[PDB]
Amino acid sequence: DIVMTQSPSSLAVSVGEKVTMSCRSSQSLLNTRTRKSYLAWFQQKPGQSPKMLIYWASTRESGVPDRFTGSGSGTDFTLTISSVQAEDLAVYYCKQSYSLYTFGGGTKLEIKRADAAPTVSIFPPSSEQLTSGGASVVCFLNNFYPKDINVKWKIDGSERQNGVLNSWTDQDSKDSTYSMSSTLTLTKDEYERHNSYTCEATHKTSTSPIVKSFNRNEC
Amino acid sequence: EVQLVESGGGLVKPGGSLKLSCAASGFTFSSYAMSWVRQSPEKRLEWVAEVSSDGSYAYYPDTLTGRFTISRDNAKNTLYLEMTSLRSEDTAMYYCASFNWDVAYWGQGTLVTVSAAKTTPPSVYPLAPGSNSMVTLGCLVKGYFPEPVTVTWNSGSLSSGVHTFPAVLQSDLYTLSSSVTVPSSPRPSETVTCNVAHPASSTKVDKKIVPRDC
Repeated sequence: DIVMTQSPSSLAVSVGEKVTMSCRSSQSLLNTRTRKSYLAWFQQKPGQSPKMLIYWASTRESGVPDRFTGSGSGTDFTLTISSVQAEDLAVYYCKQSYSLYTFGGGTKLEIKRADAAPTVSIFPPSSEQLTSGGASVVCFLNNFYPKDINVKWKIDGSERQNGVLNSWTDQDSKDSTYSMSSTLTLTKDEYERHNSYTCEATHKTSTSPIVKSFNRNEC
Repeated sequence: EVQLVESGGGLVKPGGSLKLSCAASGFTFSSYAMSWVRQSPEKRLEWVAEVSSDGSYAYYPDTLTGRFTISRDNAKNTLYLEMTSLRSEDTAMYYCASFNWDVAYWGQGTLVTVSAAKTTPPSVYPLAPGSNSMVTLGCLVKGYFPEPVTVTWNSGSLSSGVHTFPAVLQSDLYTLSSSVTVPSSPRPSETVTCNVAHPASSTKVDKKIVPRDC
């Protein structure tokens, strides 16, 4: 089989920037008689299946914005985006159809935007979850940039790093921001032995942390 | 519009066998060479097999040659993929793909989880306020296996202000969250409810967010 290779793994540009992505093949994909290179470019947005953008190295699929153009021939190909938009966020895989088929590792296109402070939210366990021996306190740090951030819990002024898991979403295709949930899971028991539950979020956005807490069912 | 709907996927024990199927529609399926492409959880795309328009020919990547078998039924207009000695590394989203420029299209894919773990439906918990301008509700979908789990709010009406975070594997069990924001005016005046779904367990559950207690 023919091996394809793509680098860099990532790429970050600001909306409107011109970006190029390289893809190389282990052997010529060129048809000597037609000068046609059997190389295609696939784009896959988060949650969606890959979609063919370009084929034959430089032939744009119908309906594909013209800011997308591919070049190269033989074993060296390039996919160019004249004015990267927010919706262009995705992984662009290159594939050869010269001999069977082979996908490249793909290059991730990330969007660079103006820094943004996350909107935090703290949620106490539902009565339902407790009614099974579970105490999960969730924290929602929504729509921020960059991705880097700090989230620590403080059970009664004390910091907790045990029993907590974080999850970041993919970058948004509209505002290009990030979101992340931090959950603290304690047993229905271990949860009642305390009353103060706080979520500390320290984003580069500000120097003063965003503290959202609650006292055991104070209500 | 053209349509490629694959099915038969799901959880399968290692060394096991599975027969993937794909329903073609919207085009003359029998006039095209169809392929099966798969995506690893690591997001790597891998071409697994292709069968000629008339089915008289099949092609596989040296590697997949043997455990994978592509076949088609032009009368039924469906594409098939037989996998044997299913290893863990064969865990991936399997797509039904058409590579011809005139009919370039891929299905939404069918997930295949090769693990010994067991199917456990999710537990849906509402994330209500606590104790403003906008209200951000949540919905904890915990303790399920395998993937995936689709979460929508108010029958999807509320598209967007929605954030469904990726799951986290803890003791052969996935758990994810999903936020959703609406002006403070709407809820609780107007109701908000998350519609969770877990295919592997055929679990369909709805959880309305109630203003806690008090």
